[PDB]
Amino acid sequence: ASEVVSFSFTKFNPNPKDIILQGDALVTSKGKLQLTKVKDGKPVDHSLGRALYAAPIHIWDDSTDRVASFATSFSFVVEAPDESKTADGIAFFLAPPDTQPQKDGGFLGLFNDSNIQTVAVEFDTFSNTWDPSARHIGINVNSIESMKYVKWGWENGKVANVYISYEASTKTLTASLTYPSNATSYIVSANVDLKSALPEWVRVGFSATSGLSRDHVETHDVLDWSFTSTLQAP
Amino acid sequence: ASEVVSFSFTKFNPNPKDIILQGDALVTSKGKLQLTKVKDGKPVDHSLGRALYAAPIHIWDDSTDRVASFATSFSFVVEAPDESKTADGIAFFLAPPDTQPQKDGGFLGLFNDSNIQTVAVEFDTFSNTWDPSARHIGINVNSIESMKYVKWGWENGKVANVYISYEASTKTLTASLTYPSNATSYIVSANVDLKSALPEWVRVGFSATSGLSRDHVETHDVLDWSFTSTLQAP
Amino acid sequence: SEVVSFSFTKFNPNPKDIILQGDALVTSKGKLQLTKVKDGKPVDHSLGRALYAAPIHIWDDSTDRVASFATSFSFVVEAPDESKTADGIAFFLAPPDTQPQKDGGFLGLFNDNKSIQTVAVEFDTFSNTWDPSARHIGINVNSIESMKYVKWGWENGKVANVYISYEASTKTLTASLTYPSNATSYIVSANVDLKSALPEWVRVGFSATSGLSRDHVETHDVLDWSFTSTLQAP
Amino acid sequence: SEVVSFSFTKFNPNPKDIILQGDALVTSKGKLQLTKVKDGKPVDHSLGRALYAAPIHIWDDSTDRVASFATSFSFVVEAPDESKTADGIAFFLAPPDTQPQKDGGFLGLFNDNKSIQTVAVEFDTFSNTWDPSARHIGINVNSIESMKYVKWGWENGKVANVYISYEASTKTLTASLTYPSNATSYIVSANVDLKSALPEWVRVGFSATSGLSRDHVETHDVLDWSFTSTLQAP
Ligand SMILES: [Ca+2]
Ligand SMILES: [Ca+2]
Ligand SMILES: [Ca+2]
Ligand SMILES: [Ca+2]
Ligand SMILES: [Mn+2]
Ligand SMILES: [Mn+2]
Ligand SMILES: [Mn+2]
Ligand SMILES: [Mn+2]
Repeated sequence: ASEVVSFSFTKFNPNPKDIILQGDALVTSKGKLQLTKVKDGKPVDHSLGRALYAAPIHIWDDSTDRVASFATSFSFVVEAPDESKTADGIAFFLAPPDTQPQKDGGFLGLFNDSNIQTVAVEFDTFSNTWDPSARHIGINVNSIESMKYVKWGWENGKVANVYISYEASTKTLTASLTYPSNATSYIVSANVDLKSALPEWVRVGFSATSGLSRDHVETHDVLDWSFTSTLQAP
Repeated sequence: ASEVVSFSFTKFNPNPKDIILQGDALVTSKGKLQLTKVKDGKPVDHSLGRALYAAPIHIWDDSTDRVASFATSFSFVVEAPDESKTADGIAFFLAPPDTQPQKDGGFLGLFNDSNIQTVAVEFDTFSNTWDPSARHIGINVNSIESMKYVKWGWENGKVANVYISYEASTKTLTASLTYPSNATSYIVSANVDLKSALPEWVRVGFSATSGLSRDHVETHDVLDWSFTSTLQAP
Repeated sequence: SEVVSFSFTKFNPNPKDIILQGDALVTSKGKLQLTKVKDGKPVDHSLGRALYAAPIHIWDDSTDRVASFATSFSFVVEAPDESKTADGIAFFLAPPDTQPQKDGGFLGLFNDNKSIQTVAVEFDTFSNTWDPSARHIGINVNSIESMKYVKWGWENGKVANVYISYEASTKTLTASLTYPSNATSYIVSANVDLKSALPEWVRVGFSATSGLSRDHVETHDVLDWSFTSTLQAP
Repeated sequence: SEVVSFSFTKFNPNPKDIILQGDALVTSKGKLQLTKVKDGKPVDHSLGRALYAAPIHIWDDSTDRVASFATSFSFVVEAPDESKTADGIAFFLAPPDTQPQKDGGFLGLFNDNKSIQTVAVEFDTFSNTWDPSARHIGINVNSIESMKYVKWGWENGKVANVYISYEASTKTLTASLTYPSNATSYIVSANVDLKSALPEWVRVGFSATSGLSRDHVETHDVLDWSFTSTLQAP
């Protein structure tokens, strides 16, 4: 049996009824998903915002031994008043349908220091204790510490085009980022067992936090988004 | 700007988290959407069940003057112990996202005698006072009385393949039904202004009722379903 | 699994992915003008066909796969005299090296002792000896005589929206025509075994002819076209 | 708007929608074997290419449209001697009447004084005079010398998953390669103006060559392939 879901937005409607907005997240009158707070054109500290697609996604099925393959593309911008003081980052993620925002700052709204099923591809702009020294793209499986990462030449206020795919038959999760402005790209892949990492139905979407001090502030804006998932026989 | 949503199920999972089940509706362990009650292999009277896709669908936008085109296919079966005593019918419909079940029997769970924004394509098995004498396929715009209908040679317990499309630029809503078992088909079309009939965001899905007397009973089972909607510039 | 899909909202003049035959041409406004027009008028004795450049794999013996496909297109037949129409337009599948066959009533598809492999849906505007009395939408399997038909109320000069689908698992071919100006619709279906009518690979497209008398002339214009075929395990 | 999409999970032997050139063939197991193997061994001096039968409309001057496209495929290069590999495999776009050009290091794509229109992503296994020192994934615009490249750690006999996309609005061509056995990935991007490198219509596909010495031999097998292109108003 086959179950396929697809969606695509070239720009978000300012009152998006098929997106669950959490924390500080909102859609601007020009159709930008602004995950973290912006006040008089400036990003604010201690901000956390997430946004999930309304329909839960069937990513595996015990009854029938199927596991989903999926892919997603999106464009985002992280713009910082000071390039030397960037925090904390933006992620694409999958979590249980009732998922709520979790700790702020370096925990990216995804994880906490207290409990969590979430798989995430993170675009981390600040080196915490569990991080490598550089900014990086990471693949995260039920932990804020990445299972694998690649160093990331972040370009302030430039559009980044991301493509993420999961191939169920090989358990391979791949994440790429490209800046058309200078045609530079980064990629990372990992072997991930979605089936032991997540429940059978998840919601998908984005999460981002700005830094916990006034001077570590940046935007996390998502400009568009496509997603497709197929759950079918092995 | 463009917003596109697609989904497709070749069979429903018995605990479908992306389907809102209402009234008596359930999914059988073999993956049939059984809208109305079945007890020891027999359909029960006074049953009403509906099922909606979890994500609201953006069908028009005042801000930008877009109106969606959409299409849907599904297969259904209506099986009656007595061919001379069939009631009441099954429909595909669009309604506001918070839509709840409405009156039973000939009102098909869609409309009532008390208030309703709903557009529906109905497969009516019993001739009420607002109906033509024969069983029929109808196009319904905010009323249980159809705006147009075609006579319908219902085939007891046979699979019916339906295709419904809405072409926004011509405001044309078309509904077809085909029985592969005897290669017989029916079609009806109508001019419909989705924009004045419905709010900007709707949910879509199915509704069905069995008759209000013990002897007017039939099943309303949906076997599979695909849906696609595109909201883009004129 | 092999899937092919293509979609044109209008045609490019000199389209390299369409094989044009006989008189067919694409106009500067992007219409596929299958039969000749000069000054402003359709001309007699014209025949034109257009096929998509890629062959389509419609069945595969080595794996017992049989394709399901769907096509949609919109066409116009304009006649200077309503009572003197000929001969019609058809969508068809034939072997990839298919060449134009008889003009006039044979629609460029067939011939009275050749054995021709071609499956077509015809929109016949002139009642030949082998035709029913009125204008008709017919399903034809390797013959100009239709295996099933439905009476067609042709609308002069008006856009017709056509949808054709073939469900492999039931061998059901369905053809529908809707005039959006009028919200008037017609449908016909037949059990057709593609496997025995046609080779494994076919070329799909259109064919039309104008009458063989100077007075029985009409245009046969295609305005858009989308096609999808899937060859998968049953 | 013109969209074309095709997808093969394996190849049919004698595929009528693929133009095979030089030594290319499809095996009974459904592999696209671009270079010759006899007994069990890859043979020297082999060249094979395969193109999809339909030309693809990649730009249109008359409307200032430029296509965005994406392709994914998985390939294997197996060598009996790890230290003696040549020459490589490439995905490419060229004019529709494209014919095989030089063997060996020219990959069947190029030639040292012809002016050849061909855009390619190459997976080069042998360092010629114009190449960097190591095995490399290169972007090539009408020359065998790559405009940009990234070092490629080839894995002998292992399945590589490739994704290539071209974003028209930024003229960004990106190419990624992932080994799912290893979860190891590589990416390279370049600004490429398709409009000036290539004609309006192209044929897409693959080309590969084995070394010109008897000792520098390897296979070049393609296992699947999906392609989508959209030509739309900017
Ligand atoms: Ca961090
Ligand atoms: Ca009724
Ligand atoms: Ca005729
Ligand atoms: Ca080389
Ligand atoms: Mn990190
Ligand atoms: Mn009714
Ligand atoms: Mn006829
Ligand atoms: Mn090279």
